[PDB]
Amino acid sequence: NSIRYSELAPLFDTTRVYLVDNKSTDVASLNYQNDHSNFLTTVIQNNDYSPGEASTQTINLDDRSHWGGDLKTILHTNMPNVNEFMFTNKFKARVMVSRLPTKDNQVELKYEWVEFTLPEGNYSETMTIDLMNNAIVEHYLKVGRQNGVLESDIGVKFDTRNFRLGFDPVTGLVMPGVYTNEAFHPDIILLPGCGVDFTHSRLSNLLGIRKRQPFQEGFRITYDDLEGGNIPALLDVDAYQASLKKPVIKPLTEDSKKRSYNLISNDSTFTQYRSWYLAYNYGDPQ
Amino acid sequence: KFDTRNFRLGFDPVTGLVMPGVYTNEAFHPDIILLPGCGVDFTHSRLSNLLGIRKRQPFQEGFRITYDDLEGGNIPALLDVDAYQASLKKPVIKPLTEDSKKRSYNLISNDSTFTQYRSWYLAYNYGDPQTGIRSWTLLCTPDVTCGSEQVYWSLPDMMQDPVTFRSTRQISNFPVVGAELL
Amino acid sequence: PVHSKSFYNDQAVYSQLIRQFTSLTHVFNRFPENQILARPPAPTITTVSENVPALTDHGTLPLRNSIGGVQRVTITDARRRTCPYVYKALGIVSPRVLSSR
Amino acid sequence: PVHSKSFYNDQAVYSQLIRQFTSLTHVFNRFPENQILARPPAPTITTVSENV
Amino acid sequence: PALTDHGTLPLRNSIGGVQRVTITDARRRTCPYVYKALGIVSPRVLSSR
Amino acid sequence: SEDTFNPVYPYDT
Repeated sequence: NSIRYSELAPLFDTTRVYLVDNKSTDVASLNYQNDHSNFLTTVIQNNDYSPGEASTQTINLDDRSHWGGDLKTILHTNMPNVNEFMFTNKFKARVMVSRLPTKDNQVELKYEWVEFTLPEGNYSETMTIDLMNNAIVEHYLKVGRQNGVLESDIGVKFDTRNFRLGFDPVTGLVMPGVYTNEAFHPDIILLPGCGVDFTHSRLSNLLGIRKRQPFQEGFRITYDDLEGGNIPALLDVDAYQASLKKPVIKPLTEDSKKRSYNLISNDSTFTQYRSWYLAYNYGDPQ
Repeated sequence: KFDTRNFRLGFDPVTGLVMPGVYTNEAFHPDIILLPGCGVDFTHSRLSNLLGIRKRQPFQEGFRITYDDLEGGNIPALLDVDAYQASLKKPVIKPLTEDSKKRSYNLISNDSTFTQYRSWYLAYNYGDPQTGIRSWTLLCTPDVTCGSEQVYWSLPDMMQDPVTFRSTRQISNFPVVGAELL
Repeated sequence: PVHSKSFYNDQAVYSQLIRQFTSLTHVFNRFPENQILARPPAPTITTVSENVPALTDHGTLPLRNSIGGVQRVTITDARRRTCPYVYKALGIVSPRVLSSR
Repeated sequence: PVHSKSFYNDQAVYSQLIRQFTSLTHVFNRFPENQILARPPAPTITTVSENV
Repeated sequence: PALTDHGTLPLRNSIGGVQRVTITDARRRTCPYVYKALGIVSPRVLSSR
Repeated sequence: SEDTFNPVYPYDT
């Protein structure tokens, strides 16, 4: 029972060897490249031999018995909500590239996966969602509007509200004429032939969308997989009360500035906007 | 001039000017805007961590960050809004020089779109990640406390000398018995 | 040491209609007309990260036959690599006898 | 690891009279006339789960 | 106001009457912002000679 | 007017 300090005088059982981070500056010659993650420190602490010293001297422990004490550390980080390190800044998502007229009467539609990038800093779950969509817009303002695709058929859009609370089982349209303004839970709205990649993104968990079997690599979720979750179109309100036969059946096609909701046909009530929240507890659970 | 907002959210990759005509009013993360030939020293200041700007190698003394080091982060000038809608060729290309009370934004020239205002936030994830500022800095969480510096405790006339510590009488080298976080 | 701080903003939805005025440019809400391409309704109870300096309790760990002068404090991550976001990282060790040979 | 986070919304009852305007459609409050089939008055101190 | 848990620490052969409670900082100096600083010690036998 | 069908949702005014 004696811990040798080489000099001074050995102390008996129950001793303390501190390993602080305030000693890195003094060791100027070892941590001259690494920042607080894998730095070297002097667990000597004599108090008169200047900053760094006693590199050759070792804190002895007897050969007859082995020691083994506690380790009550004190960690403290400052890692942002989004950064290149944790892989939360980038997230892929196949969006429309162009859409012109070629072949005479044909209409070719091209789609290509594009890796997006978010800025370092901004926190809060709502603010991150708005930024994920802000990246979808900046992509359109550099490739989209210059080639062909309109502001209407913009693929990929993250939301939070339930697009089926005002839906009536008879008419088939959202009677309020406006989707209920009240968020419930984040998801991923998609248009024909477009999805979102999350194999190299932890932003999937943030939205609250995990796989029942996370051990399988590949979090691909295209539009073809969201069968049975069509967003019910709105009801023509300015026509329903005006006429008062009744309009009812007639859904809202255009609006202010004129932007078509992309209806599947002239007869049906649903649109080409597949929702994730609606495909969960509203579709077929089998 | 210390700021907090992103001066590139309304920026269009075609015209090269902030289309909204006004920088987006929504803070993201604190930084340090600088003009030609001027910087900020932080060798003897803990206010650097507060802004959320740490060096990847904090063991090297000297947190100098001049204007010459912020290459590739020019703040995109605003768009002349009162001229764009009024004319409606289109103005577009013409950036906003003056404003109310008349104060020039300090444009580098009469042809280009960028100004002489180098931004730190724009030099991080928007510049070149191989030779820019993102090489020696880091976008960390603000943290108001400045840091988690741990104090030391001691009781010389009672507790034995902890392993390598030695006996003396000065308030700058007392035998530490146990360290705690402030 | 990253936590979740539960808040409560009853201003939600009602602050959205006001934030479009606090800010000078509708960046996020570029399509205030379309009922699908609009701005996502601000959900109630906003969660934001908060770096809280932890104070764990690690169990007993055997020591070497001769402790070095210059130790090496490392803090590995999940993918086995450096975490450039460590502000403070110190440790206290109180060795004791376990068993003879 | 599921907890209860005690809050405090003095805006209650008064935010109800405003939320009908923040949202575009009175879904919950479909009967703002009837004094029984109306929308339940928002109670003070809202408790919300927090995974700690 | 914290409430830490410091580990076991050896004592002298004869405790003094007037102790000296010090609270050093990182740069090794006084911290003129201490409002409360007390300590409880519960000594016990470790090993014989 | 039809006669029997109240959306049951104060759409007005």
